[PDB]
Amino acid sequence: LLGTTPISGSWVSCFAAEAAYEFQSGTGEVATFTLIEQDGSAYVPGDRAAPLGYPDFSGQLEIEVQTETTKTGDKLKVTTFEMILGPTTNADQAPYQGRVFASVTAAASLDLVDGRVRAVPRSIYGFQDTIPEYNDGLLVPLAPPIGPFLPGEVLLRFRTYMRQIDTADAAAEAIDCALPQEFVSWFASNAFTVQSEALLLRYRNTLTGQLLFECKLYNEGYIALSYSGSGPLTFPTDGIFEVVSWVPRLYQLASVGS
Amino acid sequence: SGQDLVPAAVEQAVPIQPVAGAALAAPAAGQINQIDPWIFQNFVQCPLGEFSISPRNTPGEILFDLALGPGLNPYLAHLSAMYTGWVGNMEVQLVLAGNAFTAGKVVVALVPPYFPKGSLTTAQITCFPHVMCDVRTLEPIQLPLLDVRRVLWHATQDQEESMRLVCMLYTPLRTNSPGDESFVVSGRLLSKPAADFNFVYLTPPIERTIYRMVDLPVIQPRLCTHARWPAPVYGLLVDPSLPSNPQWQNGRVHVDGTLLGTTPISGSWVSCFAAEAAYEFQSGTGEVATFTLIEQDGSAYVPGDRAAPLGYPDFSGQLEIEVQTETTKTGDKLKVTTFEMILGPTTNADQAPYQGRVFASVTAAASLDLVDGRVRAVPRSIYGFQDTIPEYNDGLLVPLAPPIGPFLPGEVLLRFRTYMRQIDTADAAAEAIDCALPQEFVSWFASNAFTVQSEALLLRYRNTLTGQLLFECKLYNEGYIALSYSGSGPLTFPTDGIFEVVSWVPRLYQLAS
Amino acid sequence: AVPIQPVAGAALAAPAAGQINQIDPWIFQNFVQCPLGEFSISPRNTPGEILFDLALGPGLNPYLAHLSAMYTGWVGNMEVQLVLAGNAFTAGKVVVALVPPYFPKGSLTTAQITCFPHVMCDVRTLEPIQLPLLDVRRVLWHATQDQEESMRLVCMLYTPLRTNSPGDESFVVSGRLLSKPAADFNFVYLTPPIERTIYRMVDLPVIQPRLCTHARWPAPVYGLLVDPSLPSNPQWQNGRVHVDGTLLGTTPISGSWVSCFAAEAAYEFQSGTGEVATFTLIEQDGSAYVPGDRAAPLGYPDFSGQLEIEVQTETTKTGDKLKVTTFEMILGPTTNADQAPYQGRVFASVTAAASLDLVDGRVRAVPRSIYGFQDTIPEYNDGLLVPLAPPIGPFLPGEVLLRFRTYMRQIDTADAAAEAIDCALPQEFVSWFASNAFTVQSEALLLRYRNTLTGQLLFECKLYNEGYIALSYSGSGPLTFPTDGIFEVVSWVPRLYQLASV
Ligand SMILES: C[C@H](CCC(=O)NCCS(=O)(=O)O)[C@H]1CC[C@H]2[C@@H]3[C@H](O)C[C@@H]4C[C@H](O)CC[C@]4(C)[C@H]3C[C@H](O)[C@]12C
Ligand SMILES: C[C@H](CCC(=O)NCCS(=O)(=O)O)[C@H]1CC[C@H]2[C@@H]3[C@H](O)C[C@@H]4C[C@H](O)CC[C@]4(C)[C@H]3C[C@H](O)[C@]12C
Ligand SMILES: C[C@H](CCC(=O)NCCS(=O)(=O)O)[C@H]1CC[C@H]2[C@@H]3[C@H](O)C[C@@H]4C[C@H](O)CC[C@]4(C)[C@H]3C[C@H](O)[C@]12C
Repeated sequence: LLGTTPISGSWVSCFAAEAAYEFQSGTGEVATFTLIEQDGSAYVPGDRAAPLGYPDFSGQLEIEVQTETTKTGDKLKVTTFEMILGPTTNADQAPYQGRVFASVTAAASLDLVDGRVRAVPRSIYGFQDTIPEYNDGLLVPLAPPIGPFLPGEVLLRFRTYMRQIDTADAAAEAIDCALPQEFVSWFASNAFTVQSEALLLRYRNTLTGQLLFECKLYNEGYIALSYSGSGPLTFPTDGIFEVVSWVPRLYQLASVGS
Repeated sequence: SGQDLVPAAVEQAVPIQPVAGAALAAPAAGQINQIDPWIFQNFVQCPLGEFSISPRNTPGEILFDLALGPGLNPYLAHLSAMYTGWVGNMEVQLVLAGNAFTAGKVVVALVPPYFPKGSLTTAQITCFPHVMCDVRTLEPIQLPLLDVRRVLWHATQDQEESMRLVCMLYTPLRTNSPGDESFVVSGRLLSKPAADFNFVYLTPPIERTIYRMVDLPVIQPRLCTHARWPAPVYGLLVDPSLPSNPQWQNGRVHVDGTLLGTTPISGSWVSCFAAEAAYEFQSGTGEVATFTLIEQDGSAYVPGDRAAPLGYPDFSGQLEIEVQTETTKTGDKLKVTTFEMILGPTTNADQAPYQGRVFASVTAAASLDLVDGRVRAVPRSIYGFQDTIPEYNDGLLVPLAPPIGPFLPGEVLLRFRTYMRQIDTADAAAEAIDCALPQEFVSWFASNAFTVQSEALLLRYRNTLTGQLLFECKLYNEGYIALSYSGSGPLTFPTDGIFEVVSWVPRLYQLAS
Repeated sequence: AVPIQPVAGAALAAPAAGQINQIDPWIFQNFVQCPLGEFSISPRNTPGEILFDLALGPGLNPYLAHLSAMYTGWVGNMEVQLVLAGNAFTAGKVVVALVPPYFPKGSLTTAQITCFPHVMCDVRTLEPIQLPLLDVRRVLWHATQDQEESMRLVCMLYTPLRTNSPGDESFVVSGRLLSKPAADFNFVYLTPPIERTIYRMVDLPVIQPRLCTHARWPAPVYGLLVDPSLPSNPQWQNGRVHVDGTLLGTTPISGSWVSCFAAEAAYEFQSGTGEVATFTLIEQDGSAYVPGDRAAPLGYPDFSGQLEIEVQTETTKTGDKLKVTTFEMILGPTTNADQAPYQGRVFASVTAAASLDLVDGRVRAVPRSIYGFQDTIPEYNDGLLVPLAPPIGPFLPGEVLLRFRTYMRQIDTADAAAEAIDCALPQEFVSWFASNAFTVQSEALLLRYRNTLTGQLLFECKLYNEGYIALSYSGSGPLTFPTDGIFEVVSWVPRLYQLASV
């Protein structure tokens, strides 16, 4: 694995922490989360830039927590909070160090206990694909950029649409990844060798055996595709990638036609 | 060492002539094909080569039943991906060397081809060339396995009619030993090709063959995801004071790949659904969001052999969810909301997800108008969790997946436990939902579609920090795991070690407690 | 017996070695025991257990492990024999297989052990199973001073053990492996004998613990004891070392560096609670300190409380020049402290009423006492990262740490009972293990506390190769031992080796 990538498809873009609740009447509940590993183990700062699975996109984030309270009429409850992932140039958030601050718009002083929590993404405001604040203002270790490519190759992107709080626009907030789950698992479960610099995949539709395209899965876990067009070009998502061979770095893919 | 046992069951003159191996199929294949002369030199244990005779077995039970083939050798089951054909005999050793106090006899027959499969009672297993061997014999019992065949060679695809080798518990197993324990003689099977075994026609070596015993992922069962609720796994355990044969619907998959009921492959469909919404505001219950259900990948839902779309919450309770709805108010456009739909009958209902329609509702003061669209609802909380099947059709029967069973006397179910977010106004403990196999194994069997051999797989559970085998469980070919446990208090296991298959075992295989 | 060709030993390696050196012919006579070549099969074991796994070399024989410091190489086979201790009423098998000198690693299931050239031994055999251990190799000879890949013997429990058992013990079937050189073992080239070899067993200092020095607080050691009540898995940062000679965390070589720091004097007066000095930490040897792997400079205290360094104060005020004042330092969080030794800055505060005209220079600090001492990690950073040594574990079921308690100078206002700090290894072992740099063989030593005057054991403890001692205790009351004995290494054991209850 590289960066903060988890194995489970359920560790993604969430954290687990030992919460601490204090400004109980200024703005609401300002919770400080001492992050640990989601499997329960204690987080120790090494070469990953955050716990395993921590959200690496920038923007405000909503999280669902479990809140053991003390008031009569309710013992447990799910609570929404406010997370500030983006840089913002003023934020006491240091996921690399192990402390993360979230807040609630609350006029009262709903008091909770300091038990453990498994937070969950709910909705992102002002989404933006760029490295969030990992330290408070300082540099961290993190995975290298996704490159390089031969002259003529673009990056094949997998595209999913998220939940977004939006005041004006009404379009879908597309986020893009290199490999989906079931590919990050199925790696790191059976450990393959490499024997060369890329894999020549062959995407073809399971009906009629039509050949959609032919891509290079570079050994760093991302797919390049020799596309010389200008705008986007979407493919159907009901085919099956099939490994054809290992190809050197210089191999020249057949162009795809927009 | 003592010789109050049976010296050797030296293979009686079984009434059978010698059978030709590769000398008949040699002028009919267009290749000269030989296999390593060192594979014929040692007896290695079969892939299906592990059985056990307990005293709870009755005369007539079939201990092992293995057709002559290349599936009788780990060496030749691997070499038989490159070839299309085989011929020849095999030599099988049978290792039962039970205690000095046990008593009983097994009888190993030589069933010819085309003999109807099925019952094979104890009165008729002796009419075949057989060997009656005591379960105390010290030295292994070499017994042949001839290639009686109608044709020149067999194709390496199991639809062949080939000579079986059935073993049957002839007299029951008892023990003289004066103390409070009946030993469980556990035999093994070793095999090696005879002098003229031979494969036929080199072909491309494909991994997805009828051999190639099941593999499991090397991932700890605490990094795995759950198959009934979107969360990690927080500990596997065995509990005898629970519903023993439950009728869950998610995370239930055969070993040969075919999913069962409402189970998805993707781990983000579980407990979620995708529908087309219609919101209607009421002065009472607030909105009444009618959802017409489609599949989570886009295709429409036609009610067939599944009691609900793939991934519908298969339990009963009060599920509060999250949908991104578009409003008509000016100032904001997109908003994630929280409706609250029932699943338990609650003495009154209107939803029938078998027909493709559910009814959520939220209580709000204003006449909250929303842009009627299509949404993906994911769970957020559960209030009053009940581990029972909901009403998929209103009160009508639905096509369901069978309840998880049956187990041998003594075998409890191994449950993977995870805690869901709950709304308890008085209770303070944790609600726990249990699955049979995590979603990481359902996504692993769907993608490989193995060829199950008999009825179940031995497993282990190897610790990863100490290399210590904690227990051996039995994965039944219907995708659940039974382990022997006679205790009363719920026993819990470390969640670090990884599983690992061992062999195929029949249903009668008695485990170690 | 076994399906292997005969493997040429010293006849393939002869035309390319300067010499082929013979061995005393009385060494090919005795079967001497192999280190780690012992097991025990209880009736609770599942088939698949790996009972032993040992690699052909000269480390299997005490004669050859010692002869193999005079030479450069070796070649040839060995003869091993497995003895099993079971009567006529047991039942179970054990498969002994010859694993080639590659074939990487992992859980060998019992399906796969029968695929090597093997031997399947019933538990109730009489005479010892003899089997070869051939030298399959890619090269002509082997080098004695460099562990390489050679043929293994792996033993596995094939079918489980079926016996009766009275009430205690539970009838384990024991087994022991004993080896000797085959007729064509040879060493290669006579060199001058070296002492820092790799088949050199871990020896311990002959020093009673009462004469030792503590590792976390600079004082003598006043009592070694077990105590199932305290935190069973602490995370101390001083007195951590690896038996292979690697210092873990902020453990220093010397005992003068313990609970101490050499700092930069940055003095300035303030009219609040007194004088406050900010210290820019450095390594006490005088080398420039940079934030690295350790959670603090080497030796910085690892407890939590109110510590009071002394000085290096040069006062230019007339009357006196060099004095010894007592500062004060807070180690616990207290929710108001800029305590970050990690980055190289600490805050010290003395309660003075006037200005102390102190020159800025280079000081070093000595603890005086502690107020409110808690066995808990201090603030190496404010609330931030700390790359630190892991906790001290894990232990088997029913094993508790063996602590070397000393008593530190307590400033108290409510009682007088002396408080006990404690470490896992006195500061003599931390220097011994680093100065020798042994070679860890398996997983855990097997010490033996004896009395030098009387000559009788006190207990059998277990030094894990991670630098702490465990001990199989059953009861619950703190049981204190005499502090006048000697630790004696017996042999290497596995992790799962079960001690004798103290
Ligand atoms: C209050 C938690 C129950 C909620 C939950 O488990 N998942 C909700 C997310 S989702 O909507 O189902 O997607 C409990 C159940 C299991 C707990 C965890 C488990 O106790 C394991 C670790 C270890 C420590 O207890 C503390 C952190 C922890 C990680 C715990 C956090 C938290 O106390 C958890 C997560
Ligand atoms: C409701 C979706 C937009 C909001 C969103 O991105 N997420 C909401 C919850 S989640 O984060 O997806 O978990 C919309 C945008 C993308 C849509 C999907 C896409 O249009 C693809 C297919 C198209 C089919 O006609 C309908 C189902 C569908 C599978 C759509 C379902 C659903 O209407 C989706 C998912
Ligand atoms: C302030 C030091 C005097 C010794 C002292 O104050 N106490 C010793 C006992 S205790 O621990 O305080 O308990 C002086 C005398 C020896 C000096 C050191 C020595 O001169 C060695 C190096 C020399 C470098 O030029 C500067 C740093 C240094 C490391 C010096 C630091 C500091 O000036 C020291 C340490």
